[PDB]
Amino acid sequence: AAPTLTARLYSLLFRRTSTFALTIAVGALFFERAFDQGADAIYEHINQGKLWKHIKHKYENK
Amino acid sequence: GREFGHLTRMRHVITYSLSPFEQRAFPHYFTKGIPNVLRRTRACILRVAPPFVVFYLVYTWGTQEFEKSKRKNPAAYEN
Amino acid sequence: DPLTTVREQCEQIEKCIKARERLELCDQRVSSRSQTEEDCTEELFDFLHARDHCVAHKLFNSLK
Amino acid sequence: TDLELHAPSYPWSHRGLLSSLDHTSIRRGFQVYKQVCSSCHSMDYVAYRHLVGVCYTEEEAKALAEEVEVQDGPNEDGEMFMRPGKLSDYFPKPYPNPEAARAANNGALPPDLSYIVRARHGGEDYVFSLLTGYCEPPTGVSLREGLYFNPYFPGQAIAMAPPIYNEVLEFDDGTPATMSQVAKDVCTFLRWASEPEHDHRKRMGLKMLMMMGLLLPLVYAMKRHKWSVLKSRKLAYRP
Amino acid sequence: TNIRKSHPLMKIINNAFIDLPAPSNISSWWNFGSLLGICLILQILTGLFLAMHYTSDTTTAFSSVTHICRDVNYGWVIRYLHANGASMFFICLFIHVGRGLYYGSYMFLETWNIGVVLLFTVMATAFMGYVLPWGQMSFWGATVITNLLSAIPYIGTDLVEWIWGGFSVDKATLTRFFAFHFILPFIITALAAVHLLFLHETGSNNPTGISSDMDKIPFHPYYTIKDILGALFMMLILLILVLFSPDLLGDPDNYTPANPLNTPPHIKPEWYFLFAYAILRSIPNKLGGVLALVASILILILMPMLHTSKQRSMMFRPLSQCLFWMLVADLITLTWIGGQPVEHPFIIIGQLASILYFLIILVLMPITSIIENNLLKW
Ligand code: HEC
Ligand code: HEM
Ligand code: HEM
Ligand SMILES: Cc1cc(C)c2nc(SCc3c(C)cccc3-n3nnn(C)c3=O)sc2c1
Ligand SMILES: Cc1cc(C)c2nc(SCc3c(C)cccc3-n3nnn(C)c3=O)sc2c1
Repeated sequence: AAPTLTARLYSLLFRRTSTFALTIAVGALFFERAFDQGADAIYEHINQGKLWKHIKHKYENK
Repeated sequence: GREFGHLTRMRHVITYSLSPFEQRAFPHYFTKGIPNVLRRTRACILRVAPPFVVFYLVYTWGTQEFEKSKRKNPAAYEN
Repeated sequence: DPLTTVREQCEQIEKCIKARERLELCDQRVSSRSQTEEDCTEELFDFLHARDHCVAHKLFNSLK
Repeated sequence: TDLELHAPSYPWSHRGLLSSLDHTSIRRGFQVYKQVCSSCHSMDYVAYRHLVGVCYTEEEAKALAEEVEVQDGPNEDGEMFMRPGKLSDYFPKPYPNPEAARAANNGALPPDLSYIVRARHGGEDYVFSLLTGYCEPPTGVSLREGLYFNPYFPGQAIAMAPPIYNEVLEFDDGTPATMSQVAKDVCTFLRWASEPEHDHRKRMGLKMLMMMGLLLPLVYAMKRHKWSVLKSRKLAYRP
Repeated sequence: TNIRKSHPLMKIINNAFIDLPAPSNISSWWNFGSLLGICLILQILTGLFLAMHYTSDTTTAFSSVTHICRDVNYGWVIRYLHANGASMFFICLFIHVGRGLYYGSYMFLETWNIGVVLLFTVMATAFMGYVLPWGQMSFWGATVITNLLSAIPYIGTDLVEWIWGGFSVDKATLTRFFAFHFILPFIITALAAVHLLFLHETGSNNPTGISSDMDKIPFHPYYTIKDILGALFMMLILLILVLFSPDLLGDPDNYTPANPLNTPPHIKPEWYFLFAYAILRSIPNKLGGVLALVASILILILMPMLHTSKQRSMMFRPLSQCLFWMLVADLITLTWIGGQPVEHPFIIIGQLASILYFLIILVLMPITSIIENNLLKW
C-alpha cells in the first residue's frame, strides 16, 4: 500500500492553520520572478521586429 | 425567526455520509458525465429550440425583402 | 504600381467578366434617349464588389 | 441613397488577438500626414510629445517641432509674439476659423482626423478603400462644378480631389513611395492616433489570461471538496 | 460565550450570511443576485473616479472625456470598465427577472414589488449617463426622449424646459443630467437592502416549487464558495471585453461631437434599450407611445394575480414552457427590429411583435395554466 506524495505539507506548517492564512503574505514571493518568463517573453516573440525597442538601435547611435 | 431547530417535524429517516478526506476527487468525470448530459439535453430541446427556429426563418426572410427593395431594380426601372 | 498589377490580373474572373457583361449591356442603353433618369451606379457596384474581394486576399504580400 | 458599398477586410498586421502595431509603418505614416494633409485636415488632440518612444526619439522630435513657428500669447514690452515649437504643442491647425474652411473647400468642411477610423463604420478598411477607390462617373450621373465620383462614400459625390498618387513624397528609408504603400501607412498612423493604448491593451490581456489560469482551477477544487459531503450521502426510511 | 451569537454586530452578520438556512438544490440561476451586487459596487467606484475629471459644459464635455483616455494615468482602462460594466449589469438583470418568472418567485409579494421599482431606477440612471459624453447619439438621444416628453397633456411642456436648465442647450444644461445621474445609484443601494430584508422572512424558493424546510443546509460554507467562484468567472468575461474588444458593443457615431448642424445617418440606442424603442415606433401617436413604453415594465406587477395554476414553478408544466421561450424569442425579435431603419418589412414585423408581447402575458398564459389543471384533474 505505497501511497503517492500528497502529504508534503499536511503535518508541519499547513496543520497549525498559521501558514494557511500566511501563504497570502509569506507565500507572495518569486512568482513575479517566474511569470516574466511567460507573458512578457511570449509577447515580444509573437511581435518580432515590430516594437520600438527592437528597431531603436538605428536612431540611438550617438 | 426561522433557525435550525425550529423548521419542521420529521420522523423515521436516517442519513449516512463520508468525510471529504476519505473520498477521491473525481469518482467518475467522463464516463458518468457524458451520458447524463445527453439525456438532460434530450429532455430539453423540444421545448426550447422550436421558438428560436422561427426567429431564424423571420430574420432570413426579413433581410431578403429589404435588399430587393433598396434598389435591386433592373426590371423595376422601366419608362 | 503593385495595385494596378493585382487589379488587372483579377479582372478576368468568372464573376467579374459576368458582371462586365451586364454593365456594357446597359451602358449602351442609357445614352440613346436623352430624357431618362436611369443610372448604372448599381451595375458598377456588382463589379466592384466581385473584384475588390479578390484584391484584398492578394495585395498585402507585395507591399512593405 | 440606394445601396452602399461596404469595404472589404484586409489582412492588417495588427488584426490578431495579441498582434502589435508595426512601428516603422507608423513612422512613415506621420510624414504622409505632414506633407500631404496637415493643410486641409487638423488633428486637434495629438501633440509632438506623443511620438516619443512610438516612432521617434526625443531628439528627432524637438527638431521636428522647430520646423514650424507658432503664435504665443501676450507679454509686456511686446505683443502676442511668435516662437518655434516647444514639444508641448499640438499639431498646428489648417484654416483660420470654420468659415474660411468652407470657402477654401467648395462649401464642404474637411473633418478632423484625430478620431476618424474610430468614428467610421469600417475603420481603416474604409479609409483604405476611399483613397484607392477613386474612379470615373458612370454613364447616367452628373456632378457639380467641383465634385468627384467615389463609390465608397455616402452618396458617390465627394467634395475632395484625390490627394495621393505615385511619388507624392519621398520616404527617408528608401521605401518606394507608390500609391498603395502610402495609403497603407496613413491607415496605420491614424489607427495609432485613434487608439494610442492599442499595444499596452493587448499585453495586459495576456497577463490576465494566465494569472486567472492559476486562480480559477483551484477555487473550483476547493468548491468540489466541500460539496462531496452532500454528493455522497445516502438516505433511508424506516417506518 | 460563542461570540458569533452574543456580540451586537456579529449577531447580524451570523444571522444573514453564516447560519442562514438555505435549500440544498439551488442552481446556478440563483448566482445572479450577488453578481448584480458586484456590478453595482463596481459602477460606483469607477464612476467616482471619472467624476473628478469630467466637466459638465456643452463646449467642453466631449473634450474632457478624450482627455482622460489620453492624458490621465490609467484613465483609458477605467473609462472602458465603466461603459462595459453597464452592459454587464443589464445582462445579469435580465437573467435575474427571467429566473423569478419561470420558477414562480413573484409569489413573494413584497420582494417582487420592490424589484419592479428597482428596474425603473436603473433604466433611468443609465439613460442620464449616456447623455454626458455629448457626441451625436447623446444629442439625438436626448431630444427624442424630451419631445416625446412634451406629449404629457397638462404638465408636459413644464417639465421639458426644466431639465435643460431652462434654456434649449447650453453649459448649465448638463449640470442637471449629471446631478440626477450621481444620486440615483445610491438610492438603488438603499432599495436593495430593503429588498433582501423582506426575503429573509421566508428564505428562498427552489427549482421544484415545493417547500424545503426538511432539507436545509447552512449558507457557509456551501454557498459562500459557490458565489465566489461565479464572481471570478464574471470578472474574467468582463476583462475579455475591456482588453481585447473595448468598442464591440458601442456605436462609432458617438466619437463625433454633437452638432445640431450635421446629420447622423441613423438613430440607434444601446442594445439594452432597443426593445423598448421598437414598441415606441409601432404606435402612430405620441401619447399612446409613451403609454405603451411604460406599460411594458409595469405589466410585471400583475404577475401575482394572473397566476391560475395549481403548482408554483414551471418545472412540471410542459405547455407553459413552450410559451416562456416564445416570449424570450419575441424580445430577441424586438431587439433586432429596434436597430433597423423604418421601411416596409421592418414595420409590420415590429407591430405584430409588440402585440405578441402583451398577448402572451395577459391572455395566453392564464388560459394555458387552466387547461393543465384540467388534464391533471386539479
Ligand atoms: C486640399 C484638400 C484635401 C487634402 C489634401 C485631403 N483631403 Fe480628405 N477631404 C477633403 C474635403 C474637402 C473633405 C470633406 C469631403 C466632403 O464632405 O465631401 C475631405 C474628407 C475626408 C475624409 C472623410 C470622408 C467621410 O466619410 O467623411 C477622410 C477619411 C479623408 N478626407 C482622408 C484624407 C487623407 C488620409 C488625406 C491625406 C493624407 C486627405 N484626406 C487629404 C479634402 C482634402
Ligand atoms: C439592483 C437590482 C437587484 C439586486 C442587487 C438584487 C439582489 C438580489 C439577491 C442578492 C437575491 C438573493 C439571491 C438570489 O436568489 O439570486 C435576490 C432575490 C430575488 N430578487 Fe433581486 N435583485 C435586484 C433586482 C431585482 C428585480 C429587478 C427583481 C424582479 C422584478 C427582483 C426580484 C427578486 C426575487 C423574486 C428574488 C427571490 C428569488 C428566489 O428566491 O427564488 N430583484 N435579489
Ligand atoms: C448603476 C450605476 C451606473 C450606471 C448603469 C452607469 C452608466 C453610465 C453610462 C452608460 C455612461 C456612458 C458612458 C459611455 O458610453 O461613454 C456613464 C457615464 C458617466 N458616469 Fe455612469 N453609471 C452608473 C453609476 C455612476 C456613478 C455612481 C457615477 C458618479 C459618482 C457615474 C459617473 C459617470 C460619469 C462622470 C460619466 C461621464 C464620463 C464618461 O462618459 O465616461 N456613473 N454612466
Ligand atoms: C460571496 C458572497 C458573500 C455574501 C456575503 C453574500 N450574501 C448574499 S445574500 C444572502 C441572503 C440574505 C441576506 C437574505 C435572504 C436570502 C439570502 N440568500 N439565500 N439564498 N441565496 C442565494 C441568497 O442570497 S450572496 C453572497 C455571496
Ligand atoms: C424607463 C425608461 C426611461 C428612459 C429614459 C428610457 N429611454 C430609452 S431609449 C433612449 C435613447 C434614444 C431614443 C436614442 C439614442 C440613445 C438613447 N439612449 N440614451 N441612453 N442610452 C443608454 C441610450 O441608449 S428606453 C427607457 C426606459
